[PDB]
Order: sequence, then structure tokens, then C-alpha cells
Amino acid sequence: SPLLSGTPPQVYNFKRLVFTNCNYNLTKLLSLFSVNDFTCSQISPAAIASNCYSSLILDYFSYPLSMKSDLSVSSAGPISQFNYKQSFSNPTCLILATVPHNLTTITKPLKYSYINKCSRLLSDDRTEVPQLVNANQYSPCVSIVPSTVWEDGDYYRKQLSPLEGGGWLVASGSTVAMTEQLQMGFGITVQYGTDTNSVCPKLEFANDTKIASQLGNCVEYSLYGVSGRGVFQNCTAVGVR
Amino acid sequence: EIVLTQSPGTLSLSPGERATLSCRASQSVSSSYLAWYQQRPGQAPRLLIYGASSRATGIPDRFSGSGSGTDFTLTIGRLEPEDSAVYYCQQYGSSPWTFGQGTKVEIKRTVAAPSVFIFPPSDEQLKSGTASVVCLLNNFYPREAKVQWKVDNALQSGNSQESVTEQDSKDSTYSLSSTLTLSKADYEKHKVYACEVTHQGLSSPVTKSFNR
Amino acid sequence: QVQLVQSGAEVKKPGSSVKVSCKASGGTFSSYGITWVRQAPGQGLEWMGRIIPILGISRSVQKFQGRITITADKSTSTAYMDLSGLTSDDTAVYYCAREGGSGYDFFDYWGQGTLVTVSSASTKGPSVFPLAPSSKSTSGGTAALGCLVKDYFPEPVTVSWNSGALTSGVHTFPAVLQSSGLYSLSSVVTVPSSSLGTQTYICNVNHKPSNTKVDKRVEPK
Repeated sequence: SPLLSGTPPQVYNFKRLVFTNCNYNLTKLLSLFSVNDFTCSQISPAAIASNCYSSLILDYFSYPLSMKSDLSVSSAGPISQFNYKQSFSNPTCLILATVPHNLTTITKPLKYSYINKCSRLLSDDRTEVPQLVNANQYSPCVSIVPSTVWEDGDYYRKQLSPLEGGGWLVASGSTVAMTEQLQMGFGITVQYGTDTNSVCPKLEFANDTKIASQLGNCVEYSLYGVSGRGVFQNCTAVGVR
Repeated sequence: EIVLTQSPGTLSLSPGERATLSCRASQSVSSSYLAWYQQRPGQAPRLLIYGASSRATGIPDRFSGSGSGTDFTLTIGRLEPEDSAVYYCQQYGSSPWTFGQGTKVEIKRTVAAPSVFIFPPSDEQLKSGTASVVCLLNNFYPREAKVQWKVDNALQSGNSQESVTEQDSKDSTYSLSSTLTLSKADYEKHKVYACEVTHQGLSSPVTKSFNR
Repeated sequence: QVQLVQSGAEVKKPGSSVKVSCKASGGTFSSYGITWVRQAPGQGLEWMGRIIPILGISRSVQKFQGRITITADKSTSTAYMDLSGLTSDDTAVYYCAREGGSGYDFFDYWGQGTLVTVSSASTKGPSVFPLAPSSKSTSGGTAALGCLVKDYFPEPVTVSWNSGALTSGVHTFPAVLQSSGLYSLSSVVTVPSSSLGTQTYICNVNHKPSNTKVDKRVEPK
């Protein structure tokens, strides 16, 4: 539900939703979008729809289809290196979706911006060390870069307080033109458990396994952990409900 | 892109008088995103005010900065003769960053009865080319000085060319160099050459004499 | 506090290429852009572009886009523009200036400036002209003498006296166009050293295009 409101944040400032105990129907979400690129690594794209995990992590942001190439473990550009890197250790699906007209309250950020470069200029003479984002890490240059970058190419720098470490955590930002429909990117990072799994598809039983439409037949029953075999019937209530 | 107005432009003010410079913006800019610069006669512009409020590190706090949203005013509380310069308001607020038209400050101190000298042609370019005489008018205020060449006691046409230097940072005075280049051969019977000066300075037209 | 030292008046032809080189005296391009700023002769400053050698990023104004490449060599720490494909209308003095970042892009320290002069006419040498001090002048205060520079085409010519020593009464007048595209300017100095004079072997002139230097001695006639 919180995914369907407000202005979704830019790529380097992706919000997170961690689900450690619930039942998920993903197609009940993807039906609400017009899915465009469903690419998954270390688990099949269909397999991410029905199997139980230990924790399901979902990240969402605004990412145009113009540069779907940058967002994967393949690229060496700035999207996967200074903006958003997802763990290669555990399974990972990546959806690149689109908002439809008939959907409401998904408001439009003015433009898609990303951190082009993030370096540190040492407190010594002129030595430079790039900053490479580890597993999700919010890209430590995120302090200077505002939520959205203003112009085509900008330049944000700060001076770390002396020791630590005298090095200008310099950063730059670059934007891309607006598209008529908000084009979003989602990343699911599921990881299994030792022997406990607590997020599973919501599987509902049908009227075959229903007490009604079976009155008068000898049936097996399993009600809230009490199992046996018998015949159910309709009668006036007794005992405490 | 923001076209922007400035102050009236050339300003005549005595030392110790407050000076106000305006900077209206045609398009709205941020309340504090404009920087007032000062460039001296013949040099590179030096930052005076940044953000329309703060002062540049090492700028005497006569140069107050204020104004917000549309109109930005630079007010110089006291004026010395080392303020004669061109001031530009740059709005680093929009894109691309548009410099101001620029205002010229002229510090109004003295009227400097001028000093007129001739430097008549000598035998180094009287041995090639076209010679030229010259009239130096050293130390004079203000720029309202006119020089007409007099040749053999006969007045001359518009074949002159007068160049006047900008006021000195401390002297605040305006020196001139009216020149009369001539055909290299034409120095026969024109025994005398002179420049006639009319100024706020000195009662008369101060004419001169060459002979030699 | 880094002083910025630039290059010298390129004279190019309408349809050429100029690499103006701004040097970062210190050895230190820190987190600090170089922004370039035009100024047409007798006019008001513009913006032309910005770079950061720390990141190699460059940005240019829309009008000058497709004609300008602003680069910098972070290791040797020297920044350059290269205005290729330029017309006669770009004859202007170009400054290089230090950025500050995103919300603080005011131009702190500036370069001396490098006048590009672009028209296929000529390059002509500073023919220095007679000085000839006036005899009967002031009673000692100001004995005026000046070594004139006429007949040269491309500006600049800096004329210091005493090779940059006598800096106290060197009045220099801006060059004014003559009948030809050439223009002329005059240098004068005041001496109290009336008869003889101490240092009178003076008048160094430097022409940036021609690279011709002329020194002459003043004699009271």
C-alpha cells in the first residue's frame, strides 16, 4: 500500500520495504502496473511468484526505460556503481515497470536524476579515490546531492571535518528528460532461511474444502490443528463461541 | 535566462557620500542568489558580495549587500577615490548565469587645472613614414577637456585623435594625449605647432609654442 | 589563495582555433572548477563554460555548444578551452575563474585575461617613435618625457619603464584606431631628475604576437 502514493524517490535515494512475516500476492501488484522488463538472476522470473522465503526486500524508484541497460550486474556505468547496487550473494529479481493513466496518486517527479560521479579527494596533495557503493549502502555521496538534481550536470562538494578526514567528498549529478508516463524500477532481494520461512503466497482453499456444501457426508476434517473424520450438521449453538 | 536592469550607470558623488546601485530582475530569482562584483580600470573583476548578503573574505564592510526576490541593492556607506570601478550584479540563480549590464562609479573630488605640454617630432620617424606631433595634458579633472591643434597660427580640421586615460586609483585625475599625425614631408614653413585647451581648469585657453 | 596565470593574445583568422591555457599556480587543482567568462571589447561579461578536473565533467552554455571544448590535465594541473570554428565576432578578452560548487558558483579568484583577436588582416611590429623631452618645462617637479609606440596592428603591447621599476607616474593611454587597422598608444613618465638623470636607459616594450622587444634611451633636447 505505501508504494502507491506520493512522489517515488530518485534512484540513489530508493526507499525500502522489508517484509519478514506476511503473505504476498505479487501479481495483485503487477496487475496495477504495465510491466515492461522482468529480469531476474539466481531465480527464475516465474519462480519469484510462488515460493516461501525468510525476508522479502523491495526497493522502488523512478527510472526511465531510456537507460535500462545501466541497471544490472553487467554495467560499469554510474547507475550500478555510485547509485544502487544489489547483493550478488542472494537471489534477486529486477522489474522495470510503467504507470498507467487509470492509476491515481502516483505523482510525477519532474525528472530522473542520478549520481554520475562520487569521489574523495585526499587530505594529502591531489590523490583521488572513487567511492564504490557496496550492498545498498545509500551511496555515501547522498548527503550533498539533493533529492533531485537541478540541471544537466551539477557539482556538489563538502569538506569532511578535519580528521576525519580532510577529504572533499565530491559528487556530481546528471538528469534525463521527463517521459509522459512515470517509468519506475523495482528490485526484490529475497533470501531464504536456515529452516524457517515466513513469507509465502496467500493460497486460499476452495469450496471443496468447505464445511458448507458437505453436510451429511463422511469427510476428513482439519480445523485449526484438530483433525479427524466425521459428519457435520447444522444445529443450534451450544457452549461458548 | 534572465535579462536584468542595473543602476542609472555613470554616477558623480563626492567622497564620504553613500552610493546605491540597483539590480531589478525581469524574471523572479531566489531571495539570496545574486553576487555583486567590482572590476577596476584595466584588470580582472574581484568578488565584492556573494548571496546578496555575505561579503567576500577581505572586503572592507563599507560595501553592504541587501535586496531580495526581484530588486537587489548594493550600498557603499563611505566612498574613497579607490572605489572608481565598474560593478556588475550576476544572478547565479538561474541558467545560464547572466551578468548585469554594469554600473560605473566616478568619485567627484577636485577640478584639476591641467598641465599642457607638446612633444614635437624628432629625427627618428622624421627619417621614415608619417611623423606625428602630440599634446600631453597631464593631471586634469574632470574628462571635460577639449584640445584643438593650431598650425602656424592657423586653426586645424578634424585630423586630430584624442585619447584620455581612466582616473588613477589614488590620484582620481584624467590625463590626455591629443595626436596630430602628418604627411612626413610637410614640415617646411609651419614654424610653430600648438594645442589649445578649454577646461573648467584655468581661466584662459592655454595655447602653446614649438618653433625649434 | 591560488593566483591564476593565463596565456597571451592569440591572433587567429576568421575560421581557426585557439587553446587558451589557464595555469593553476600551486600545483593544486582541488575541488575547484574553472569557469570561463567572455567580455567583448567595451561590453559586459557572459558565461562560456565550466569544468572540474577532479571529475573531468564539463558544461557549456547553449549558444557556444558544438564549437567549444573545455578540458583540463589534472596531473599537470592546467586547464584549457579550444574555441574551434570561431567567427570574427568572438574577438574579446577571455577570463578563467574559480568555481565553488553547486549553490556557491560565484567566481572567487580570476585570471589576468587573454585577448583573442580574430580577423585576417595582418601582424605588424611595434615601431617605437622618438621621445624628445621638452626643454623649458616645470622648475623641477615634473620633467615630462615619454617614448611613443605608433604603427602596430595586434594589441597588446605593454610598455614599462625601467623594465618594471619606475612604477610611479607611468601614464599609459588606450590604443586608438588609425586610418589603417593598426592602432597606436602613448607611454609617458615624470622625472624630478632634471639635468643628466640617473636611470634614462629605459622603455622596454613587449609585443605578445610579434615577440619584438625595443629599448631606447631618453635625451633632453
